[PDB]
Amino acid sequence: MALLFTPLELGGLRLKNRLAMSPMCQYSATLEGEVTDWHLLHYPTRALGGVGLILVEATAVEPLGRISPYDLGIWSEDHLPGLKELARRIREAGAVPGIQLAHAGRKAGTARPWEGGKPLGWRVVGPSPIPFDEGYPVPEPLDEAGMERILQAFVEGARRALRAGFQVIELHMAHGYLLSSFLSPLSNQRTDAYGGSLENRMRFPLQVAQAVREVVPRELPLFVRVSATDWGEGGWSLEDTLAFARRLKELGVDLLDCSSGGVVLRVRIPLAPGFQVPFADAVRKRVGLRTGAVGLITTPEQAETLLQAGSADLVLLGRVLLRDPYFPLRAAKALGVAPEVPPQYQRGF
Amino acid sequence: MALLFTPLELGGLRLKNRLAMSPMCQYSATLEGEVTDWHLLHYPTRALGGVGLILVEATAVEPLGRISPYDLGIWSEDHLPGLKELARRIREAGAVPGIQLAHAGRKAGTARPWEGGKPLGWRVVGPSPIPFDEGYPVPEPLDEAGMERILQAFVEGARRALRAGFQVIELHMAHGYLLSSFLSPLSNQRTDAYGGSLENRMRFPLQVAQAVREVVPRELPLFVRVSATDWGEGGWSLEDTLAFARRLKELGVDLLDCSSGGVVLRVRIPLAPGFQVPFADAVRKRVGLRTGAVGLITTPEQAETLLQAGSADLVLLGRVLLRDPYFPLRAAKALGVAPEVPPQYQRGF
Amino acid sequence: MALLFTPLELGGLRLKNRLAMSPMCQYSATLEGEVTDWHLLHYPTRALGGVGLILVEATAVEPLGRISPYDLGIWSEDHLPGLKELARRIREAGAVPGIQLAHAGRKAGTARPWEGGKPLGWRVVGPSPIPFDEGYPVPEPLDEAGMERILQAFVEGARRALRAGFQVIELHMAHGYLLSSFLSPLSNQRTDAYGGSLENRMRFPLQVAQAVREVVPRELPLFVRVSATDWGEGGWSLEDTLAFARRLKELGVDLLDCSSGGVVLRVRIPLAPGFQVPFADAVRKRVGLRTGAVGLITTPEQAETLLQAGSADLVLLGRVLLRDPYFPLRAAKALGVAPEVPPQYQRGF
Amino acid sequence: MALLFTPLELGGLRLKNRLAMSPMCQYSATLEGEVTDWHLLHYPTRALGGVGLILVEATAVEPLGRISPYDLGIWSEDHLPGLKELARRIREAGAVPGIQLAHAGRKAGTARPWEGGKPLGWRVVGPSPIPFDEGYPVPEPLDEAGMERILQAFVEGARRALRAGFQVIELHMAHGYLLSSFLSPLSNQRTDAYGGSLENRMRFPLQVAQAVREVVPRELPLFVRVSATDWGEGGWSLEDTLAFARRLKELGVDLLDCSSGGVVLRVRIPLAPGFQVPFADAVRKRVGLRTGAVGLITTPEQAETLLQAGSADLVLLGRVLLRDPYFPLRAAKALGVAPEVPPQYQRGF
Ligand SMILES: Cc1cc2nc3c(=O)[nH]c(=O)nc-3n(C[C@H](O)[C@H](O)[C@H](O)COP(=O)(O)O)c2cc1C
Ligand SMILES: Cc1cc2nc3c(=O)[nH]c(=O)nc-3n(C[C@H](O)[C@H](O)[C@H](O)COP(=O)(O)O)c2cc1C
Ligand SMILES: Cc1cc2nc3c(=O)[nH]c(=O)nc-3n(C[C@H](O)[C@H](O)[C@H](O)COP(=O)(O)O)c2cc1C
Ligand SMILES: Cc1cc2nc3c(=O)[nH]c(=O)nc-3n(C[C@H](O)[C@H](O)[C@H](O)COP(=O)(O)O)c2cc1C
Repeated sequence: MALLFTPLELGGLRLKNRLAMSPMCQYSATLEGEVTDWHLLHYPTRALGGVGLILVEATAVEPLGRISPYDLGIWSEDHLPGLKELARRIREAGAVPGIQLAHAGRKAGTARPWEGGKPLGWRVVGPSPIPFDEGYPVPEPLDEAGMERILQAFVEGARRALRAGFQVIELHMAHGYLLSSFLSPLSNQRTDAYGGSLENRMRFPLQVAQAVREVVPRELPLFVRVSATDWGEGGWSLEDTLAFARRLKELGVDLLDCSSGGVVLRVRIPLAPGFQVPFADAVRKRVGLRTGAVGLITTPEQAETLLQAGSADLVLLGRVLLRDPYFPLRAAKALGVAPEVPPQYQRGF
Repeated sequence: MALLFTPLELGGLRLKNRLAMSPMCQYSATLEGEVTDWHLLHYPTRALGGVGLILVEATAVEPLGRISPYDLGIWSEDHLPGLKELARRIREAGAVPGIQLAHAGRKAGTARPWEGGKPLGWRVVGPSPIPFDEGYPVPEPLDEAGMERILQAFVEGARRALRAGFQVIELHMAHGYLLSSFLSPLSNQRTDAYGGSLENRMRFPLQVAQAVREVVPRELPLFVRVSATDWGEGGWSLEDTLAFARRLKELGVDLLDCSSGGVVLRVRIPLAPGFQVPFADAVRKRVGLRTGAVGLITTPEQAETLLQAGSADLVLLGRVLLRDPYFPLRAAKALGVAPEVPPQYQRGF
Repeated sequence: MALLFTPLELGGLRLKNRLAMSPMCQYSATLEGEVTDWHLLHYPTRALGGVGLILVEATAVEPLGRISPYDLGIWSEDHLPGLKELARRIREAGAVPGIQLAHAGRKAGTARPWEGGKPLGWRVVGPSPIPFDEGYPVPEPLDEAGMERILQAFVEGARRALRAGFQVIELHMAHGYLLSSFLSPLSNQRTDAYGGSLENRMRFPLQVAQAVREVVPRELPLFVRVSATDWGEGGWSLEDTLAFARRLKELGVDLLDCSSGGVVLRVRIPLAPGFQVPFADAVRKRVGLRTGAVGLITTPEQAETLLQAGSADLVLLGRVLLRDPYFPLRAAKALGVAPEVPPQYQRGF
Repeated sequence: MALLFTPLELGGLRLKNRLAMSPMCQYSATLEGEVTDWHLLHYPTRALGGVGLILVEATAVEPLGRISPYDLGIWSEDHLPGLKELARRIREAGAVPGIQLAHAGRKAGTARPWEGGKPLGWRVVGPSPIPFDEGYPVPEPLDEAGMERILQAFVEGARRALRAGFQVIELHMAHGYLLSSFLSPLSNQRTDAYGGSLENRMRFPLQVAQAVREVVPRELPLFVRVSATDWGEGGWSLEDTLAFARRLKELGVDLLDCSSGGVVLRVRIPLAPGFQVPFADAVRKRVGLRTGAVGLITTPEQAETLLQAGSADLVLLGRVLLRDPYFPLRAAKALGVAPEVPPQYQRGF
């Protein structure tokens, strides 16, 4: 009896446990956005490490939607060989391969975090002409053709992702990037049908979700990651998230990946173990939409407990899998579950 | 920001953190129910260990309500000097002293667990003439005068506890003992006003809660511990617990301590970390009564997460404090919280 | 097969395991040096925690030999009732009671560490008129009658300790206190028979060891604690410790407790797990005298390994038992050894 | 101050820390002994995991010297491309690549451990016609031409290893395989110059060591792994190991890797944390030959402690790196050492 290691039915899939690798940018792609040797070592290692699902890092649906010049990309058919080999190796190592589709919006074009992370001066786009912070380029507000172009890029990115062998698609609608910035009034001050009211701010994000859902068969889960709150005064709140989650549920979205923050910088975030679990909890229990919990989950007993409480269906792990890629194998034993480990390693367990 | 070590306002008290020592029978009293040297070492150790609240083990309100011949008792003024010294030493070591008033019902009169735990053949009482299991005496069904006698014993037990300096009173209405056995239909098959319907099965337990609430001033929390489910087919369920909780809330009970099981033996209990947290979560969120979570909570991150999720207001620890009495001190440091340790020990932290 | 939990024959005793509580000043005695309620809780807690031996903190053989005005003392028959109760409670909780006899020398008369730790200006004594550091009183150099007086105080302290029921006696000859300061040339610049050469600097410490050995029966181990090095240029070194150890062995000392430092302040101490184990290892293997290892031992595997290596016969734990008094109970389980825990606690293991 | 993470000078190299990956057969080579995708994921993962040195698994110097049909081989120039890519990837991931050269001797030709491990009936060779156990083929005793052939195979294997880019060579002279079986009298009952006396039994093993040393430049360390004891009555003992180690030292061997057992089955091995550390300790301190310690080392504090004690120069880790490949990165932090982690992972530390 450990829910953490009990299969999870999502869409038409059965994940072998409730542990997923959270998407984590590695900033190690080529300038063309191609998979490199780094990702082919990085991701299969965690697959052997025991997660039932790996969500590959934010992958830009167009070059202007990248965070860094070394982000993975999926805007071109020439990304398919590298991406396909990535999903193959993840699957061969025992995990279901998924990928997060993303568009950095007004936060596009920054240096690698360990190279300063400074803006590069790209012609970034967003809902309204408001820069992210000091020194960031002023985003060019999108017109209806621009939004349609990016929507089609998300659609083609999903089609490409499926051709590559990925079986879970997450739309990155969080952390102050393009679609997250349309939701929040701190970054969306538009006066047309796509800003102002809650219904208007959700309009373009829900169009993208609907369009992608239509090209992803029901058997393959479609995730949506959101910042359940932007932690800003008068900004996007949990009640807004619940309203947004109800609409995603009606469109056929399979699971809401509940993160927070990122819309603006100078806001206090009450960091603590499980500090975003209440967001996954509220959505799941008040809307009826499956949720993924993420945020300072580092312990087997902690992960099992939030599942026991009904706060989420899926536990996503980020930083603990950077420093302990085999955490799932050893977590099973910690919970009294015989770990399914590679035969080459059975003598180590 | 670690909710686990943020003070908790309960009634007129401020507990210095959200950690409590769960009531744990020691089977080390005298034959007259007196505090001994064992308790005077056992409990202060855990108060120095850093819990904000210590719930002293099940203390019998009448001799026939004891589990073992070596249970703590509170049926006599003769118990007051030892209980007063116990509360003084707990408080001297930094924790708020509390105590669980109990009546073992049809499970009364068994040997110490490490001495066979076999029934002793007492003239035990219960709701219905049904033995707990093979070899147990058949309970004598209580009449209305008998229930009133035990109710008054709970009232006098509470008054005595307060004179002794205890500031939190918990009523043991869980684990198949007297009041638990009235709640569950597996043990209560009465056809009068105190069995059959849910309202009838709650009647005597609620009468006790109200009578005790009347003699416990508002500043001092009144807890009630319940088996949120008995895990038996057609037995006491979470929905029943919610109904029971709404009635306790109206009576002025401060907090529901959510355990499970113990009513009958041959039931499958899905043990796992936090497996009883969903019961505290449901009561808290759907009734609005504060709850205490307990059951295989062993880790600081796990305990912090369930508080961040809103599943409980208080985390109760049992077995982890038997093997690791200073867990709270080291748990603070693990959460980035400067521990408030005895000056004699600062060099160890 | 876990040497850590294999009995240890010392003198006429059998310690039930190779774990001991290292002596740790509590600064909680009365102004007359009496045992208080603090010690009576502090020490039995660790005996229940599973150590086979408890060495009670440095206990001053004369008022002027105290570190603080709140040190334990043993210079009076008036100390016997409290010390006897301390040993009884330690033994009642399963551990052999031992005690460290001490004389603070030129570091005598300082405030409690959490009360500034500043010197109080006592008429302290030492080998040479050299203050420990800025602000400390200049020690009055002892004459032969003065050393004989302190030697007799150590003898009467040992006799008193034995009457109180202590079964292991350790002589504190480390950490810059009186006898340590005679050993080290950084504190001892005498030109008579008790300074200069190594033989001269060992003379008074060895006289004390021999005098105490004479009044401690062979069945009860006599320990000596030493700073195996003072970490100062041209100071007391490991080779000196080996010479000192050979002399202690010939006198009948049972075990050398190998610490370091404390003679002067401005020295670089290479702190790291097990950093003093090489000193216990060298003494044990090159002199053949049993040794106790101490210093940043915090883990069962670490403690078991140094015993498997033959670096020591006894593992002494200090600060880890301040924050985790039940470490030995949980350490047994971690080494595949069924722990022998109080029956009241079996359900926690 | 953590010796575990202080550079180690060996031969002409400087390893960046004192942690090495012990050689661990993966049984995942082709039937031709070629490196496969498994090793190219398995080994670089541990290199990123932080070890300063990786000793690649037992690699057979001739097909008959293999343990399984899926062992790595080095008997052919066609092994060089795969082996060279393996060492390149290890080095690119930050670790020095080394390789263990081996000959299974009378234990050659067994199935994979997770496929029964049963003998296959190969024409195995050994010192004397004594089978390993029931069902094992009777080894054909080597003649002087056969020993010379295997010696030359070790020499050519070393030359090939160096051509491939390996900078540390270990000769596998332990665990009852060919050269280990020449040392022990349980398996060597020869009546010529290569059995009987200690000098005779060491003869062929020392010829191999000398021959390999001559083709490995002094700048590149040459290790020799031995079973310091066979745990058998009248068998190879620690005193024999010391005599053998003195001769290896005079030949120019850089480090003795101290294991145990494997010569025969039915012997009791006192398994415990650090149980082979006393062998590395005795060799290092009584012979003056650098040693590697291995055997149930799982903890940073444990590893640091045996280095502090002078029991070994190098800590080798086996099974802990199968279940926790990034142990070295997290061990550094546990010891107060800023870990050198890949920039992509800095946010996880
Ligand atoms: C290096 C790094 C890269 C990340 N990249 C992404 C990303 O591309 N998309 C995303 O939604 N979240 C990203 N995150 C956030 C994590 O996915 C996760 O939501 C967050 O770090 C909290 O989870 P954790 O505490 O387990 O790490 C990243 C985090 C880190 C540390
Ligand atoms: C030895 C022992 C005695 C206990 N005594 C009581 C008790 O007297 N009253 C009660 O309500 N629960 C009692 N319990 C149950 C615990 O208080 C707690 O609810 C349960 O053990 C689950 O919490 P845990 O996993 O942290 O131990 C006892 C448990 C143990 C192991
Ligand atoms: C509060 C405290 C009091 C101590 N008192 C003594 C003492 O009275 N006599 C002594 O020889 N060592 C004393 N020590 C040193 C310890 O006994 C022990 O040798 C040292 O702390 C290193 O061991 P550890 O790392 O396990 O704590 C004391 C240490 C502390 C932290
Ligand atoms: C799967 C496995 C394969 C091993 N292969 C080898 C080997 O090829 N050569 C060798 O000398 N030791 C081998 N060993 C023994 C280890 O290298 C190591 O000496 C031993 O397991 C004790 O170290 P540990 O407790 O850290 O695992 C192997 C051990 C395991 C579990």
